[PDB]
Amino acid sequence: SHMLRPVETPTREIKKLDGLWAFSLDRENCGIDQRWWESALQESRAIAVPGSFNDQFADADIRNYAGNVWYQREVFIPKGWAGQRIVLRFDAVTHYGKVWVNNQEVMEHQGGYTPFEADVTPYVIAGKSVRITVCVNNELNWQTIPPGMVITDENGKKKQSYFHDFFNYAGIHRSVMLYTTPNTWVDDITVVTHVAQDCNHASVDWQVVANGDVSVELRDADQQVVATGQGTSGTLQVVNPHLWQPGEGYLYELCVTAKSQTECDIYPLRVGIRSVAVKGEQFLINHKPFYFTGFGRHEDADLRGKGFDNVLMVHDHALMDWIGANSYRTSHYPYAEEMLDWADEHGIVVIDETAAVGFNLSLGIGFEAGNKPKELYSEEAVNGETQQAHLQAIKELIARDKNHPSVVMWSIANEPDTRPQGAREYFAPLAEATRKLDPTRPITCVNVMFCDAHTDTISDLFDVLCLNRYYGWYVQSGDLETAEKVLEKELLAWQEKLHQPIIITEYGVDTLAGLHSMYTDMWSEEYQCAWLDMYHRVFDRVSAVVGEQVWNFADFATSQGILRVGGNKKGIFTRDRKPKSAAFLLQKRWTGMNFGEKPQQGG
Amino acid sequence: SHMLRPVETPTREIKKLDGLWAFSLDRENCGIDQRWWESALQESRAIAVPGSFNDQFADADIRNYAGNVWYQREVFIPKGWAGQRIVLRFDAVTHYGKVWVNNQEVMEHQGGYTPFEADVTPYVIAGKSVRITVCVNNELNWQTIPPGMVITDENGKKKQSYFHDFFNYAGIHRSVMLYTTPNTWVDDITVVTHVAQDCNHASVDWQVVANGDVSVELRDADQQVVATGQGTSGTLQVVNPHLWQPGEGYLYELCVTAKSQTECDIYPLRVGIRSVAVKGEQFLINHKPFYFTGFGRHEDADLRGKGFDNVLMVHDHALMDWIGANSYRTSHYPYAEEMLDWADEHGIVVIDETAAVGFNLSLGIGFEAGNKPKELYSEEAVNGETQQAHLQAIKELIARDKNHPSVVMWSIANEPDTRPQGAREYFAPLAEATRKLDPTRPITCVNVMFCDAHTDTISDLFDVLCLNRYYGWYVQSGDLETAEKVLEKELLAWQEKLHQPIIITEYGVDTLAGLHSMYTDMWSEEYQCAWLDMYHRVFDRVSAVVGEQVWNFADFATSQGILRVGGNKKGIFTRDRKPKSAAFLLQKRWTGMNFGEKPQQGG
Ligand SMILES: COc1cccc(NC(=S)N(CCO)Cc2cc3cc(C)c(C)cc3[nH]c2=O)c1
Ligand SMILES: COc1cccc(NC(=S)N(CCO)Cc2cc3cc(C)c(C)cc3[nH]c2=O)c1
Repeated sequence: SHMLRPVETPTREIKKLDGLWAFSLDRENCGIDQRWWESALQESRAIAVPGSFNDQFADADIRNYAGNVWYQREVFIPKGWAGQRIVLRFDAVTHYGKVWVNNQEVMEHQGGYTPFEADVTPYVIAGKSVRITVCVNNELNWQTIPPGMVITDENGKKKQSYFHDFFNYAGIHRSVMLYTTPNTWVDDITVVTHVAQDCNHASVDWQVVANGDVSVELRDADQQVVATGQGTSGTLQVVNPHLWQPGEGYLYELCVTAKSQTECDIYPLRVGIRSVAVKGEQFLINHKPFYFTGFGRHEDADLRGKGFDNVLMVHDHALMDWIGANSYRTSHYPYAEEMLDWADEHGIVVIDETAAVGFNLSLGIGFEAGNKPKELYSEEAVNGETQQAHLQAIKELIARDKNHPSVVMWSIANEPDTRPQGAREYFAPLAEATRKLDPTRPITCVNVMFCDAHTDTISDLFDVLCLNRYYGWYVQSGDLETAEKVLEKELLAWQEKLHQPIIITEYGVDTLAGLHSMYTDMWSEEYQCAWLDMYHRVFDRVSAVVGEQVWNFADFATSQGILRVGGNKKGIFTRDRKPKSAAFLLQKRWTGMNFGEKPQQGG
Repeated sequence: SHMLRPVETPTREIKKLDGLWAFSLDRENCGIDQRWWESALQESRAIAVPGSFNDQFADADIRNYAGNVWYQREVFIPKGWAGQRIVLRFDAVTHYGKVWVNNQEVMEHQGGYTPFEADVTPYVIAGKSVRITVCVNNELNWQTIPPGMVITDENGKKKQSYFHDFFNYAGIHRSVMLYTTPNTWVDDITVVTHVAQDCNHASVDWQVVANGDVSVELRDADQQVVATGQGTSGTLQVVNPHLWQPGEGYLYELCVTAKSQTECDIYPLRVGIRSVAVKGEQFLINHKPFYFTGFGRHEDADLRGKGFDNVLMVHDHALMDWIGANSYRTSHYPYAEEMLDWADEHGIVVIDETAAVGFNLSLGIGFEAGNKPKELYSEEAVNGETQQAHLQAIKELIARDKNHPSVVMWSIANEPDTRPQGAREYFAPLAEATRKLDPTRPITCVNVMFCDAHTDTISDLFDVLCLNRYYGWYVQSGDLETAEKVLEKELLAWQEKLHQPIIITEYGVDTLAGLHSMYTDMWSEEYQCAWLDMYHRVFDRVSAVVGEQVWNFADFATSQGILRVGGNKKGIFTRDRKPKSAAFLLQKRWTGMNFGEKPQQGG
């Protein structure tokens, strides 16, 4: 369906993020049968929203729980909301939600990183209290967007396994809200900026609408009406403009009016005049040779999970700004939109990514019981549904982020195994369909190191080359000397194979803060520094390398294992954001360069 | 004025603690000259509210700033608020804050820890958008609670100095909000709960109204009307009751209605039926001797400073519940009211404390010779004005917290130097005023160890003896054998001197997580364990000891010096809430006792 980011004019919100809700586990899965949502959850306790449920209670049994949990809370609908449109919206519900307003089932959602909403006017009465009950599921299976497998034990209980690193946080991770609309209402919008050698340029509106006529007006930074359009379906305004750029990120505001003889609906959609596409081995934003810096990130932090948080947000960006990141990627799931609004506002370049992670079964590291399906693409394991579920996941992200100028690229998935058979048959359609959803931006699929330049059957189908590489770490462990060869050899081997522009979307080594070594070896701070030094030395000797993003901005939490010391320790910063000695090395390189500019194959 | 906590009944909030606001320093002190409230702030970066401002940007220069800062933000008055009393309320602005609505100054408050609100209807238009500038100031002086001394070097660069441990974090630490009432509205309520060997009793009630007749009903847990009342400023209700009790804190709800001829107002006040009194050396709750366990805590966490936060609150409360703590003291300043609602609901016992720490010029770190007034109680230093600003701090605190059944006593100050004559001159009238302000709870003043049983001049004026003791650590360093003899001799001296109940409100040692030692000496986890254990042996020998609150729940940021290794490490938990091994020691001692009940002098 249609997603529009709420803002506040002929519409206003009660955020329900007001944190404390009633909470409970349903270890018997008797909750739907016993119709829990008709009265107050019993045996509950306070929980905060937004945040993951897992770590709020310091309890392993809750942390590793799998199945359904219940959220409940009450809330007076504002008196002024008349006969108006009342709309309940969740920015995310991690993995799956079902919603009961008093007794009315109003909503259902699968996907954990994108919004869903419903018109609730008929079971609500403005000026009165209404119960809100949410049922939340955190289970993953094969047609799910990260896939996974729930093993039920003989003894009654579930237990989740899956194929990615990062830990399976679940819950209401983002803002909920009740919001208000006129019965005339904008409900969809799309916008495209074309650029021309940097002198002048044009933007297209298209806009689905609740019944009404659209006056479309584009405003200055200073609110001077410099673009006007008529029509409820389409326009193009060719004004000679001020562009969205990386150092600075200028933005226009396109108000959107939908009219009836009774009503009016007014919408400001921030807009960045920017063009994105690839030319040969170059990446082009406003027809310029960019160079990417920054990291893969996660939504992870002590206590809250992947739960959204303003302070955290403000601090991390301060940190990225300081250290010279111009860009980052939404590692392995759609992030809360606020990050993107900030990126636009601040001109930060974003490779936007779907939750399609862990399609891979070789990854890995198993001393344990094998199964585990034999064929990756099978009706058993990655199947028809799964391509369809996956398709739907790509719609939504694009539905949400097409209008965010900061997004210069889409990412279809991260590290799928492309050595098994259906791997090109699975990936070709979605690659086509992606561009049929948005042809304004290039599209990639992020590449695991064992589908290497001679074995990977999928890369031509995409526009840019996104590599995750560990050459001294998982292989050649500890050996910078031979690691540098393999890496360059393999970067050159990609350059000729595909003659595409190359970005390393993951390069990094586990490092324990405070571990220091005169022998400069694995897990030491010094080693991280030497290893990043080297990867760097090597992108300076390759023309096709136009992007660099460090494995992890900060240490995050993982599934429990032998290869993870209390989590992934590959952060430049610790989880509480204290900088490892490598923050200061990246500091120099990233602020020493010219903005958006590769070195002189040296410096 | 009158302070009631906003809730949603006829009443309605729009949170606006939506926390993205604009922000900047004022280094040359131009802000009030150039009427900054009049135009949108310039050179202004995004900051999260609520939060301390110091830590969100990873910048030492902002962190250590002294002077004025500005928060600015536009908002929408709900169209629905038509005939409405519209109030702008700030839960806290740390130290002083001045507020403009669009070139209309509406407020000013001095105090960093309690709310201030203004009726703003005539400066706002329902359904339009407003600009709100706050000027916040973080400086301390001899008349501020707490006190301090700004030092300006030869260059005019201000530098704050103060006499307490914890870091002077400042900013808007708690929510801001626009909220609604009718022009007939309850603006103050007061409840006193009485009880007699526990079978049934009454609640006196006093109710101040904005223009109306008042009526009153006591609704049950399951919402049934257990009693009724009429009259305005006076009533009393009798009941066969489930008392509010340390374990569980059962709550009735008192329902206040102010009626005009035209307009109507409704206010729910949670009521816990319980009595609190000292009887000799015992502290009685519902007529039963109670024994406190638990912490002095702070408002502190990474990134957000003293900024309030829901996930953090739910997590620390799971921790204290797990560990067996039945109480705490709002060390050092009034805490977020949310903290007290939680206490109310879960039956946590609280010692509520003003921000009056630092009265002492004798807790210096060493050897920066200068230079501080030589007479503590003098016109230069702690003078008639200070005593006024102190009395004010007491009033504001009690006005806020008087109906919180979780509050069982008021602490007026922490570790004042009571040796200098005039200490008694300064505190006697404060002791007196406080009792008059609330006659329903015991009163205390927390005692610093070098004011000892033979030198202290103030403790006879208060009801309960609360001692901060550090034998083995600041004095007799490392020597448990002799620390233990001195602790016991001193506690016995106090018992015989005053025959009051003794709560040790601070005892703890700095412990670096992960420093382990076979010698069981000073900064190791093993010492923290052995030291608390020695303290425990002595408490169980002394019959007037009626409570124990370990000094720190968690490590916290302090100002820099040679005694604080990046903060106070007397934490039981680290700042990121990881348990030190003393956590399991306390857990065993506190969950092993009978709930609320002093041990039998034995294991
Ligand atoms: C199931 O969730 C988990 C749990 C714990 C660890 C991981 N590891 C992950 S995601 N990575 C991918 C790094 O981008 C490390 C990894 C690299 C790797 C490289 C090669 C060349 C081979 C042959 C096998 C490999 N196996 C691996 O595990 C995943
Ligand atoms: C960062 O804020 C700062 C800065 C500088 C110093 C401190 N120190 C603090 S708060 N204390 C805590 C006292 O509860 C240690 C202390 C103990 C003490 C004991 C005796 C028996 C005597 C005679 C003198 C003493 N003086 C002290 O200072 C804190």
